[PDB]
Amino acid sequence: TPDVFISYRRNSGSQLASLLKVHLQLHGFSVFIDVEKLEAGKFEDKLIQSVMGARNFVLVLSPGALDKCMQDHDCKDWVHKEIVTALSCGKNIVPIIDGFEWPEPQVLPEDMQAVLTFNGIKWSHEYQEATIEKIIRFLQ
Amino acid sequence: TPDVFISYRRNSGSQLASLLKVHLQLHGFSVFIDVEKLEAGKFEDKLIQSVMGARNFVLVLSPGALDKCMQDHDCKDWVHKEIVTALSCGKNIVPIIDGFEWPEPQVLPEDMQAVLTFNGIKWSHEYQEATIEKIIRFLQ
Ligand SMILES: Cc1c(NC(=O)CCc2ccc(Cl)cc2)n[nH]c1-c1cc[n+]([C@@H]2O[C@H](COP(=O)(O)OP(=O)(O)OC[C@H]3O[C@@H](n4cnc5c(N)ncnc54)[C@H](O)[C@@H]3O)[C@@H](O)[C@H]2O)cc1
Ligand SMILES: Cc1c(NC(=O)CCc2ccc(Cl)cc2)n[nH]c1-c1cc[n+]([C@@H]2O[C@H](COP(=O)(O)OP(=O)(O)OC[C@H]3O[C@@H](n4cnc5c(N)ncnc54)[C@H](O)[C@@H]3O)[C@@H](O)[C@H]2O)cc1
Repeated sequence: TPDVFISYRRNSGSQLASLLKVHLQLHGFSVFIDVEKLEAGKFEDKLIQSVMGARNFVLVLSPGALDKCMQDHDCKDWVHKEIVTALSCGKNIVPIIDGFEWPEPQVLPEDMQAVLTFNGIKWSHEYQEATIEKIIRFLQ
Repeated sequence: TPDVFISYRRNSGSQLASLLKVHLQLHGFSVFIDVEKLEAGKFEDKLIQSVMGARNFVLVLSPGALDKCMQDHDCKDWVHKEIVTALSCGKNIVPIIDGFEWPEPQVLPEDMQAVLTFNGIKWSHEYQEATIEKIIRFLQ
């Protein structure tokens, strides 16, 4: 059971999500990210089980990363699904903000508007070491 | 004197360039990237001398990364200037392609069209360790 689940938007946050995985592994955390740990079988249940199993939920907020979550009333978007799973399990949610415009809560589905109540970390290209140390402080 | 210079477009490839720095340092290379090794003084001379001092020139080709190079015939764009320096010095140029559309040569200034003659590496999100291993094989 990894200590850290990394949720991210494929087409915009893959590089930062991967950078985060490397840094957190180097500091001794067990990390789940799909390209490394999602293996064979029905991925829907493995993803949900993996979020449920991780103490920390690191949410990579790249530009536009929650755009497809909006209007997703049927919970078809996988970032939406992962966030709701983390909220539902009371996980330690750690948003990582990288050029992301904060949405007004009204625009998000009701089942994930609570994501905006968690203290986020601003990714700093210029002070990446310090950003990483802050993330590690946020982790349980 | 760093062995690897990382040239990248700030607004599109800073995360990949950073991920490349972490991996290359872990495998024991001395890396130059501006946010970690460009310090006090006139940056113009320091950048050119840093390109000169590094045997390997790793060019991060993120989407649109060479757009500001086009029609920059007075060589005022800094990615353009770094590529021209590496070409002039006969450096081991290693392009890393991350969703980059290959330009045709005539849209680039004359002094950097030769960058298309160098064998590039495709960045694979799914096989990142294997991508890193190939980059290391390309390094000198
Ligand atoms: C959904 C999924 C699949 N499915 C298949 O294996 C089908 C194989 C199959 C094909 C044909 C047949 Cl006859 C039978 C079987 N496996 N694992 C995942 C998955 C894993 C993790 N999360 C998490 O959700 C957030 C990302 O959210 P997103 O940004 O939305 O990610 P996606 O865009 O969904 O793409 C994610 C990956 O699926 C690929 N993909 C998606 N659609 C297409 C498409 N139309 N054409 C080509 N490739 C596509 C994409 O290239 C990426 O390799 C993160 O937190 C993740 O941890 C989401 C999805
Ligand atoms: C050019 C430069 C500066 N200059 C200053 O220190 C001025 C300080 C000063 C200010 C006011 C006063 Cl009274 C007196 C002094 N130091 N080091 C660099 C630099 C270093 C390395 N490379 C390489 O070239 C490729 C990237 O190419 P690019 O993507 O084009 O890079 P840039 O877009 O130019 O931004 C790169 C960084 O400069 C910042 N920046 C640029 N313009 C502005 C702007 N209008 N407003 C606010 N910040 C700006 C940006 O926020 C980034 O922190 C890579 O290979 C790099 O190794 C390029 C540039």
